[PDB]
Amino acid sequence: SRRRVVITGMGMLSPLGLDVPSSWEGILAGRSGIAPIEHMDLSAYSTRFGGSVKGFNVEEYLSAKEARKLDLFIQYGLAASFQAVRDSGLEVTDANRERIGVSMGSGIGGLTNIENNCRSLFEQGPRRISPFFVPGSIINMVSGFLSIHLGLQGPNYALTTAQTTGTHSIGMAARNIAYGEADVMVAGGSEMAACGLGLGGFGAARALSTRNDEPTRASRPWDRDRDGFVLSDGSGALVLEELEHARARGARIYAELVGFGMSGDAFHMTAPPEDGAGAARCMKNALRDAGLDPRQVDYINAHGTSTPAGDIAEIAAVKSVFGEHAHALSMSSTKSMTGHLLGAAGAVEAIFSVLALRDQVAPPTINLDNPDEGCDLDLVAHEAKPRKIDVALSNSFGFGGTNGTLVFRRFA
Amino acid sequence: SRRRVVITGMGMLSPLGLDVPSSWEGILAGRSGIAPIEHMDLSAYSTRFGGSVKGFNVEEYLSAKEARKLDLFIQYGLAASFQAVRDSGLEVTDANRERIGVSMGSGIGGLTNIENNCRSLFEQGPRRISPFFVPGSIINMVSGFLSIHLGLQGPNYALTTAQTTGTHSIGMAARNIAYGEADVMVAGGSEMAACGLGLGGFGAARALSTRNDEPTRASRPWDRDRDGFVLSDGSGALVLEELEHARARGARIYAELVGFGMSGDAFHMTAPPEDGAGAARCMKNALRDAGLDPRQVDYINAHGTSTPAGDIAEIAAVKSVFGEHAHALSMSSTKSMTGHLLGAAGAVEAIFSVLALRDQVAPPTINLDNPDEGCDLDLVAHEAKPRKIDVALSNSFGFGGTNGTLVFRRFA
Ligand SMILES: CC(=O)Nc1cccc(NC(N)=O)c1
Repeated sequence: SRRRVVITGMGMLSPLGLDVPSSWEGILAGRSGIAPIEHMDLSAYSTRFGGSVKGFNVEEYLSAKEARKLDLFIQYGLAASFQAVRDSGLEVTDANRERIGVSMGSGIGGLTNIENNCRSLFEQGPRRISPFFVPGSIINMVSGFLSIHLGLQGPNYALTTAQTTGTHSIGMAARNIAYGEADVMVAGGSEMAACGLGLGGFGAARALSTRNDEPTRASRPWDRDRDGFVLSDGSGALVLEELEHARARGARIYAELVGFGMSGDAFHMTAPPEDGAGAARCMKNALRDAGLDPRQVDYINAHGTSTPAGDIAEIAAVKSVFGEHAHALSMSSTKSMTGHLLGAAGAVEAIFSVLALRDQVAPPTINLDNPDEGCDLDLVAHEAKPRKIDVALSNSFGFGGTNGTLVFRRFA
Repeated sequence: SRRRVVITGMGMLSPLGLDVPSSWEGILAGRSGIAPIEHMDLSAYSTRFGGSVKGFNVEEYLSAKEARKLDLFIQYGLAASFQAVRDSGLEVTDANRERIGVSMGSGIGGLTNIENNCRSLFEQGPRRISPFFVPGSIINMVSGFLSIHLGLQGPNYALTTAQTTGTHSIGMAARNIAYGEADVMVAGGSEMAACGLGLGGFGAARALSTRNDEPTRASRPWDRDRDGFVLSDGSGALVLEELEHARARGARIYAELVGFGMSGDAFHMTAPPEDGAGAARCMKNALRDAGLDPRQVDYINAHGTSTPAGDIAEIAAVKSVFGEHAHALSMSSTKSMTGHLLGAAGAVEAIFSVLALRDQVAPPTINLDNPDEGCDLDLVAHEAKPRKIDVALSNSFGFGGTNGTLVFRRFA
């Protein structure tokens, strides 16, 4: 029967730092990780900025010989995974290696690599395609390479559910442990879609902020002057662990994962429904899964992408799920500071949600100068808000009408 | 305790046919779907052949306008999914739509779309990238588009575990139903990687058969003259259904899904370990999950890719799991006929495992003219073998050492 699941380790690369504590300090100080992109010429592009990981050194983790074969999304995935496993204190042994798996996902995976090899194919010929093209680019190889490096023989898989990937990865990993398929899972996501096809593709859909002259003010969830999301890069990994297993080894427990919801919108390939009906179904699934009264929810880490339709749909969904309690909880979008890490969004945001529980503080929504029509909740505008938080919720929504909710609470 | 899961609907595109009965007819006849690839310049490539879907008419499923927005891999997934649902006779209503979900996956995703958009990007710049590039290319859009078309509001996600995708998708969909998270799931996978990037990428790793002179003899699992896998395209979808729900509406039940196994090799990025230790753990996990003794297994649909290391690893693994029963079971590779559909391999091979149960026949391993050293099992060489089949296994072993096993049993 269903076992309980706690968080014993976390790891991160974000536009705000090369680990969790450095990223969290930026979150709490309301710092932007958004800047003009330096790693390519974007003068032909309508969007020329985003949340880059600054000063990442893959040789802190892996030999340059192996790193050369791997897309940045995999490098980012392994970095955050190695941080999480070390943060857990867990020792992999012959006695437990079959009971430790990994579920690290990505929305797009190795787009930079596929682009670079596409360039080789068209400019030279197929003889110049890397022998490492396939294993160095496909989405399941964060899970693959992590298992090879650490000797993890448990369930080994990857989700790809677009901007919901991190939330789904973590939730389904928790189910694996809940149901006895594993005692430990490394789960989250990673993304590096800042290449020509990535910025060009989101640019073609007119989905991205074009505020090139003030990139730090571009991401403004629920602000009336918002004009699309800011594309960001990085990784979040969490060590999920069966409660008694964690207790038995004296693990430090950050928080308990008590609820997981999924639901499809079945509305539109890319647009959310204005009323937030799919997000509402998903949160209600997650709160019932947690055995909670919705009034127990203190803090929501919103999806909060800074799109016109997305932001308002989320207000509608929260008001519909929480009624008058929608005015008592605190909801913020850390995307105001990090931008939108796509498949890694749910992973870093799950970590920020856990850290809101540890430090009893709601992260700010920076740049919320003029809340839009109907955006009249506590959105923690401008400055972090210290407050009681026993129960934190993290929402993700994606293309395909795919929805995910994680519910975390303090563990005593 | 756990709900029982049955198969009520199947759909397929393969190199053997545009549906299940045409495909299955080819399988039992020992027909190859392998031929030189047409309408594509492979002059500079070391491999010029594979398993194409011949004569696919997407307008049987979608408007020309909707189909223009979607990669072939998505078109193929949608075709299989629509066939499977139609095959199941299921009626979606307001009363059940929240209990019907989708998990359709892909190993490699939208290479053909990425290729054509790269052409435009390098030649003319980013302003010629399609607006539908991103949603028309990402792996979760088969689940997304299917959920929107049929109004499915259940769990909506997509796996990507390389050549293990289809097996994992079906297995995890079955878990969703068993543990009460859904009553119906559409699950499987699709693949169209017969582009320059697919043929080039696998060709650069020298993973492909280069037997251009006799394409139909190229895929020869366990034969001493095999020289790598044959790249194939298509889709498999199954309607998975909770038994009481199936019985209540008078569903036709093909077979019961009784066991699902996952494992990681934690060995190498593309090669299995010689003794197939990971595949052996996976199969043991699957049988434990089914509450079955290895002696009860009658038929195994092998991974059987026709790679030197892969084929021998699977023989070691079966001999280890099945001891004195290893020769009594029949094991065949339908990849001898279909080639390797990568992420859709596990989906179409699940369907072939179910039909071996329905028709009491082991499909052949064609081209097994000279079994290699140690390949002395009943590999059903050349011709289909009528026999008793109560319990059928389907194995997938993928890049990153990710393993999947499905156990199907006769239902009456
Ligand atoms: C035709 C022949 O005799 N030899 C040969 C040798 C190397 C490369 C190729 N061409 C290729 N597309 O791989 C052909």
